[PDB]
Amino acid sequence: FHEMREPRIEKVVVHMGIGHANAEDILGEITGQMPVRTKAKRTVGEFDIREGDPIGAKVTLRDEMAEEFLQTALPLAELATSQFDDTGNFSFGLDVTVNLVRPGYRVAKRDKASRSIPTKHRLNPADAVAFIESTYDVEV
Amino acid sequence: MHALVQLRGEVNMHTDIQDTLEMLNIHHVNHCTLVPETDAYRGMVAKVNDFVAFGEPSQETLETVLATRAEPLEGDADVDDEWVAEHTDYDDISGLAFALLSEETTLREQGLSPTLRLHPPRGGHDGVKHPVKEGGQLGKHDTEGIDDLLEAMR
Amino acid sequence: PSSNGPLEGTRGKLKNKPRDRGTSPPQRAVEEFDDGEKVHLKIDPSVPNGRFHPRFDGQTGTVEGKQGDAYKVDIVDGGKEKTIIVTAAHLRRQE
Amino acid sequence: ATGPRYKVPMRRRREARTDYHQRLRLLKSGKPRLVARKSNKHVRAQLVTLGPNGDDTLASAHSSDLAEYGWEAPTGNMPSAYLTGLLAGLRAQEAGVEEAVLDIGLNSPTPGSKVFAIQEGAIDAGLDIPHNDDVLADWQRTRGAHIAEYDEQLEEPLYSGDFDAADLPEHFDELRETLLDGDIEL
Amino acid sequence: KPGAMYRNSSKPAYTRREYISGIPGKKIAQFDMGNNGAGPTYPAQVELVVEKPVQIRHNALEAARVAANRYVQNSGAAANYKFRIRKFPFHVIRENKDGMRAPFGKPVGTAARVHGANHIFIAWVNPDPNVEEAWRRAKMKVTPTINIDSSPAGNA
RNA sequence: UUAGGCGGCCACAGCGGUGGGGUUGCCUCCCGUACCCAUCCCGAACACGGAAGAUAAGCCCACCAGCGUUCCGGGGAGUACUGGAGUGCGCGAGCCUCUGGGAAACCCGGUUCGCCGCCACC
RNA sequence: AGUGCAAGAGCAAAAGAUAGCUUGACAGUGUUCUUCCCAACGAGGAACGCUGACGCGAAAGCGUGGUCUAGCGAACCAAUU
RNA sequence: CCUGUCAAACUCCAAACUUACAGACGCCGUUUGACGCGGGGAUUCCGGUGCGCGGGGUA
Ligand SMILES: [Cl-]
Ligand SMILES: [Cl-]
Ligand SMILES: [Mg+2]
Ligand SMILES: [Mg+2]
Ligand SMILES: [Mg+2]
Ligand SMILES: [Mg+2]
Ligand SMILES: [Mg+2]
Ligand SMILES: [Mg+2]
Ligand SMILES: [Mg+2]
Ligand SMILES: [Mg+2]
Ligand SMILES: [Mg+2]
Ligand code: NA
Ligand code: NA
Ligand code: NA
Ligand code: NA
Ligand code: NA
Ligand code: NA
Repeated sequence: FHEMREPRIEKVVVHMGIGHANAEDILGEITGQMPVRTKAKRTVGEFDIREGDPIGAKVTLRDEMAEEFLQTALPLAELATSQFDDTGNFSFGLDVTVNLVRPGYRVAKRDKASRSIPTKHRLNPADAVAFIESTYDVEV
Repeated sequence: MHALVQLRGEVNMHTDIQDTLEMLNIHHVNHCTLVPETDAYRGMVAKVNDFVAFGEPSQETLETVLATRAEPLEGDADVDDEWVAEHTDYDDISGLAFALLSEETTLREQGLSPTLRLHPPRGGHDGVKHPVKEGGQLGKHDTEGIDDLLEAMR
Repeated sequence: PSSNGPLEGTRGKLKNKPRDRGTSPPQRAVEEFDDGEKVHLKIDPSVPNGRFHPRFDGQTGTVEGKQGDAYKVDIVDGGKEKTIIVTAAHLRRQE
Repeated sequence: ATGPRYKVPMRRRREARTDYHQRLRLLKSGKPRLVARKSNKHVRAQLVTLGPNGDDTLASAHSSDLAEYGWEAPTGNMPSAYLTGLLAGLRAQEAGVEEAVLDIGLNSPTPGSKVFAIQEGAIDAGLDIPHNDDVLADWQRTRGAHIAEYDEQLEEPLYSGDFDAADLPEHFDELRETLLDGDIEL
Repeated sequence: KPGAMYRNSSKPAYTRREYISGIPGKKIAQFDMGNNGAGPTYPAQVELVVEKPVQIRHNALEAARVAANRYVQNSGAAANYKFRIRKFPFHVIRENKDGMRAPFGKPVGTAARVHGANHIFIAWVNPDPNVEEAWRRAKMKVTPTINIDSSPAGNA
């Protein structure tokens, strides 16, 4: 049963929501791989009328690249609880989000015969805290 | 098998009704024809239900009427037993009458005019403004009902 | 009518019941008919192409040759004879 | 689901199996289709036609029943796919089938992929299929050379026991050679 | 203007406000009278039943409703009863006020369409039918002849 | 069809939920990036290569009706509406009788948790 | 939601969004429907072909302008290929 | 949750009925030649009323 039910990290998105950049450089080092531009939608008063336009960058770290980052990210954070997803995720911080899920997620992310993951097989806020808490730190 | 008799005139009656009457070989008031009970024929007498008087006649009456108002596809000839015998598959009026009623043959099939040109009802009918159930002479009749009318117009 | 365009008064006939909405199955858009076959004309609201004038919706014509992938169906409008260029998607076998 | 007015996709779209828009375009040629399908461990090649109650498969080949002719290596690889393509191709010929169009299902038209492999095989088998040579693999990768060289950076066998240690793109030749003459079910 | 001008149901239904503008407001003050705080927990329930399909101008409704409720003050401003006029003046009405040229009229009011036998008014009362009198005064101001009907009440 | 591929009808098949199933035909998750191929950044996906592990997802199998949907009994209802007819009624609006058709809402009880085709396969 | 604009209608592995590439809004000639139900009538419009030249795609295939129904004009004279 | 009402430019429903094609019966046509085709000559393009269904209008 378990082993195929026990949590794991799938991507750690680190984005810098600026309003217009030179910031990419730091993101590249703090993680280790090129950033991506963040165009925006809708015309707004914050002199942000431009639809297609660079207004920040993000980086989606997978596997080791994610751990080796969190192994310093997490330390710089305190928070826990309430600040967790109903799906077992959590965003802290510059932002750094951690997407968490169990082993058979590809079923939902592949092309052929894809399927939504059942509510039972989904990760709960609680089941999430435990997994991470159990890896160099404390909850609440 | 039902006995049809037009009781109302052509003036003002829908065309499609009048044509139906005509396909049923009736072209004049008081003219009567004999129609088999089939879906196709039922639809037609229903459409015609309001200007006619129909119903299943008694063997006897059919016989009276056949004898009195039947005619050869052409000519004056009186359709009497002999005529029937010497011209039709049957031996006498009654044998023909029975065949018609049991819908085994038709007037045409036996060389006779599809139309029984009846005479005005002696004593007058019950009116052409109301159906039977309303004291009128229109619509479907009881066998005793059809007989009375037919015999009155014998 | 207030206007005389082809789609005048076709709100009903060229509209789908909510559930029959969205792209139709290909199986009937590929159906093959032979010259001689009686077919019923009915535009598929989902299928843009291969249409015919809305006025013929409801006709039952006879397939007589084709033009391109499109079929040529002969019908009789009122008492007039006409040839209708329609694709399978908008046709059905009679009987 | 929600209401009377709610629109539920076609079953085969719910399952995310059949791309109908792509199916219409295919069917347009009016020819038989060369269904090229894969699995983590195998590869299947069907020759489907259009029928009254649903498609009709006239000829087929599974990478599994490939061993039935002397295949002793994996079946979820380049050479594997090709031969199955060719194998289905031949049974196709036998069937009296001469031409078809390549349906690759929800797969990607990536160059040198196994589905083009399947096509390349069904083509050589005698089937006439609209195609484009430079979207096919360079033969060598079809024989399984890429895998032989990958086992050159050995230190540990690429094949858990299986057959051989340095693998055999030649075993490939041997088999193709075989299918190109006589034998049962072809 | 006279009721004779709009009392019949001979025009099509004209109720779409999305295509009509300048609709006079309804003179009808309230549709729930008496103790609306409580629910139909009364022994007796009489109803004013209209006897012929007609159109009833919000003018008539208000005048018919006031006359009865205003009268139902034989029971006290905060008496124990609940009065209800279940119809609302939906049908918009016009007038052609040029002669017959471009005569589609201009919205002048609204009227509620009542079919014969529907109950336009419903009152709830304990064995204290002063209501039966409040209605002899109500169908006194509406076009149709009416039937004052009693439902739950075998306390005769 | 002890798990597959292509489909037709396109919810009777949707939504939600329970139980069961794999040293193997198998499908998957899964493991892994030298290649073909790939991410405006990530072998996530795509593509390729592969079996250390797993039946927890998916999937297949058996089942539940609470919602959505399909059809049926009984009631509503031969009611509403209506094709044909009337020297029937009504001040009139309109109604009635005869004849041929005939509903919707809703309630109560059943049904429905897909059916079928081709191919492949202990 | 979006799809340029009235209103009604179509569209979700798209008919919408992004990216890239491209100019088929190509030359020629037809069939049919419409304009004008039925039922004659021009310009115009549309759908569906064919010939020729192209664009894109692995390919089936899609492109006879913009999802569909408005955005159009005889002879005479002029200018232009 | 409870409770009170509507729609020519609403529709989860849904008639009667109108209508395309086919078969059956009926009627009609093959010396009264129908169905159809070609051509000569018109007249006609002020209509009205009853009933049913309407739209406008206090009527
Ligand atoms: Cl057309
Ligand atoms: Cl596949
Ligand atoms: Mg004679
Ligand atoms: Mg006398
Ligand atoms: Mg009399
Ligand atoms: Mg309409
Ligand atoms: Mg399980
Ligand atoms: Mg177009
Ligand atoms: Mg001039
Ligand atoms: Mg010029
Ligand atoms: Mg009509
Ligand atoms: Na559709
Ligand atoms: Na004037
Ligand atoms: Na009164
Ligand atoms: Na960019
Ligand atoms: Na499983
Ligand atoms: Na033209």
